[PDB]
Amino acid sequence: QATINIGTIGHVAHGKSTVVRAISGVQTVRFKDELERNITIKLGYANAKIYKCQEEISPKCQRPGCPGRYKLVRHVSFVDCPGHDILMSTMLSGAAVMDAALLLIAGNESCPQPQTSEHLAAIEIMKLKHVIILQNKVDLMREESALEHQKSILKFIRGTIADGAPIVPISAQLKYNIDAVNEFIVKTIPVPPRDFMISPRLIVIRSFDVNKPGAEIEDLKGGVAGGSILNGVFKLGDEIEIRPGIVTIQCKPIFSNIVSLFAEQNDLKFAVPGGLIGVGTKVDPTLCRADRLVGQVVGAKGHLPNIYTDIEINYFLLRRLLGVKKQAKVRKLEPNEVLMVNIGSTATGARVVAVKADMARLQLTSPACTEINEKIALSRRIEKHWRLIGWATIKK
Amino acid sequence: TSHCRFYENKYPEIDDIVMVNVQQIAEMGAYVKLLEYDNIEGMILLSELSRRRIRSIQKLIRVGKNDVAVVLRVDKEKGYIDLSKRRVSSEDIIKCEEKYQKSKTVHSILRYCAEKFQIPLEELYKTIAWPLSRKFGHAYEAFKLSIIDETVWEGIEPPSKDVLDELKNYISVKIRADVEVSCFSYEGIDAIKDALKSAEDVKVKLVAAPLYVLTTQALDKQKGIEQLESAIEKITEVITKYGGVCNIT
Repeated sequence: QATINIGTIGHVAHGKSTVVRAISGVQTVRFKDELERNITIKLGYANAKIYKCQEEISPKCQRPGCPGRYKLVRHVSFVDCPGHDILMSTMLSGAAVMDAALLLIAGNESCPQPQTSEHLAAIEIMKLKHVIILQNKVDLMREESALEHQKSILKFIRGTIADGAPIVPISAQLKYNIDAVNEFIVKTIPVPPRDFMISPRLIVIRSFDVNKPGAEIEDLKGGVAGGSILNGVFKLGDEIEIRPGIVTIQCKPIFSNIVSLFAEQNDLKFAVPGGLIGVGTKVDPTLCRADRLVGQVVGAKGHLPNIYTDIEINYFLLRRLLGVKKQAKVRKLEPNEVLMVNIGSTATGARVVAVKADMARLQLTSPACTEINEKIALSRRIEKHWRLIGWATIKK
Repeated sequence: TSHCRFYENKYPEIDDIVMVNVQQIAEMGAYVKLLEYDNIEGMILLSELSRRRIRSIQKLIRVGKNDVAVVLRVDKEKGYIDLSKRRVSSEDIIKCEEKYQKSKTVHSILRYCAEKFQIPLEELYKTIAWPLSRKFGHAYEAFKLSIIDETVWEGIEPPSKDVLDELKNYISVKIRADVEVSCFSYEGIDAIKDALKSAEDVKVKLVAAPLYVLTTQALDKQKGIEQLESAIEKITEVITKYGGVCNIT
C-alpha cells in the first residue's frame, strides 16, 4: 500500500492541487461550490507511483529508451492541506500525520511570503525537515529573475532547521522537470521505520458516508473513517474504540468493529503504517456525515488512551510571530484567554490556567486524548483569525 | 360527430323519465332541451312546473340548471314534444339522476375517442350500444367488468382497435415524510434495515445517511393518517433497542 505520508505545502492560489495533478493525475476535486472556484476545506488526496528506470509514473519502460521494464520502488500517498491563514487547523492536523514535506514557491510572487513561512515553521516544529522545495510558477519568469529568486530563497534557508533541502524548478501545468522530484522522493526522503509491535494508533482526519442518494435501505453501507496510522498494522476483523468520545457536560468514547481497512484503490487484508487509510467500521454513516470524525483518536480494543481537559503543557515560543506580512512582536501569553492547541489532529480551544517559566496549565473546552507525550503546535487570536505563536508538549 | 342518440329511437317514447335543463321561460313554460339526445329540444307547460305560480324573480334563478322530467306526449314525426315534472316521484329523481351520471361517465369516455381518432361518432357508439345495452344495463358496469372479463371486447367488433386501446387506457396519493435519522451509533444500520423491512412492505427513498424521503400512499387521503403515524411509531420503537437517535419531521 501507501508507503510514506508525504505532505504538500505552499501559499494560497499558487497550485498545490495543480502540482498534485501533475505528479499523479488524481484530482483533489476542489468542491462544495465555494471551493470549486476558490479553496478546499478538506485534505486533497492522490496516489503516486515510483517504479524506477535503472537499466516512473507508469510501470512500463517503453518511454525512456531501454525496453527493460520499470523496476518497482514504492507507492506514495499525498497529504495536501489548505494553505490559507484562516484554515490552518487542517494544516496542523496534516502535519502530525505526515512523515515528510514538499514545499511550493511561485516565481513571480515574493520570497518572504507569510503563509509559506508559517508552514515552514510548523514543519520545523513537528519534525518534518525532509522538505523537497519546488519552484512552481517559473513558466512566467525571466532567465535572471528566477535565478535571483532562487538565490534569495537560499539566503533565507540558512538559519532555519532546513539546511540543504533540494530545490527543483517545475511546471505543474506544462508537465516538465518532475523527473528530478521523483528521484529525490527516493533520494532525499528515506522512509522512517514503522514496525509491528509499536502499539496500534489511528489518527482520524476525515469522516465519510458512502450512502449514495437514490439507493434502498435493504442495500446499506456503514461508516468509513479517513485516517492515518503511524504505529501498528491494523488487520481485517478487529474491534476499535474512538476515544475523544460522544457528547452528552461529559463525553463517552465510541465503539466500532472493522467492516474494512481500505487503502490505494483496492481494499486490503492489512493496513501497514506510514499511510492514510479509509477504514470501514460498523459505526453509523450518520456520524460519518460530513466532518465529524476530524481530529479523533482510534485504538484497537483493550487499550487505554486518556481523555484530558486539564493539561500540563511544556511550552516554547517565538520572538516575533508568523501568518502576517508586519511580523508582530510576541507579547507574553495572557491568562484565561482562548488559544487554539493543535495536538496531533485536534484543534481544541483552550483557556490558560497558569503561566510559569517554560510550563503552562491549560483548560480544554473540548477534550483531547493523550496516549504518549503528544506533539503540539500552538495558536492565538490577535488579528481576528488564528496566528501561530509557538509549540508545546504534554508533560504526561 | 359531436353527440348522438341513446337507444336508436328518435324520441323519448311515452311515459319514460329523462333529464333536462330549462333554457328560457316566457309564456309557454320552458324550452327544455333533452340532456340525453343533447341537440334536440322539447318544451313543458307552466302549470306543470310545480303547482305554485312561478315568480319572475324565481324564474331567473332556475334557468340553465338541470333537473329530472317525465314525458307526457310525443309526436313521432315532430320534435315538438312535451315534458312534465309535477308527476315525478322522489325516488325517480335519484334513479334517473344516477342513470344520467352513468350516461355522462360513459359518454365522456367516447367523446374524445371519436373526436381525436377522427371517425363518425355514432357508428362505433351503436356497435357498442346494441349488445351491451340490449343484453343488460348499459356501459358503466359493462365496462367495469370488461377490463377484468375480456369477452365483452370480442362479442362485437369496433371499426378500429385504437379506440379499443384508448378505452382500455382511460379507466385502467403521496404523503411526504422527511424523517431525520440523526444517529450516533454502531448497530444503527441494522435498525434502519429493520425499519425498511416493515414500512416499505409505501414509497421510501434514501437521500443520505440521515435524511430519508418517504411518500406514504393514501387511499381516502385520510387512510394514510393511520400509515404515516404507524411508521413514525415504528421508527421511535426501533432506535431505542439498538443505540442511535431518530427524529421525525
